[PDB]
Amino acid sequence: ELTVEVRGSNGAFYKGFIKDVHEDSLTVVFENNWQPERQVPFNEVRLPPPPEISEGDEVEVYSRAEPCGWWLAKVRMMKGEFYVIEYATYNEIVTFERLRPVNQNKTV
Repeated sequence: ELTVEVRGSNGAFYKGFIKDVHEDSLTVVFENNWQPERQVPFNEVRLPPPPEISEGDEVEVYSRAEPCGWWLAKVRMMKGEFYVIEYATYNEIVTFERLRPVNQNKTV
C-alpha cells in the first residue's frame, strides 16, 4: 500500500497507492477512486515528497476543473493570508494549505 502519485491524462498528479506490481505496469488504487485502479505504466508514477515557501517561486497547487489533484503553479504575489498564483495559464487566490514546493521526486 506504498503511497504514490500518478500523472493523469490531465497532466496533473493524483495521490494513490501501489496495490500490485507487474512486468510493464503497476496497479494502483486512488483517493476516492480506489475502486477502479487502473493498471499503470512505470513512468507515469512518482513518489510523494517527504517532510521554504515564498513569492515568485514555482510551486504545485491542489485543485480541480473530477477528483482533486496537484497542479504546477507560480506565486506571482502573496499578501496577508492569501497568495496570487498562475497555472494553459489561469489565475487564482489560494492559501498556504492549498500549496507546496514542487515535488521534484522522479517517475519510476
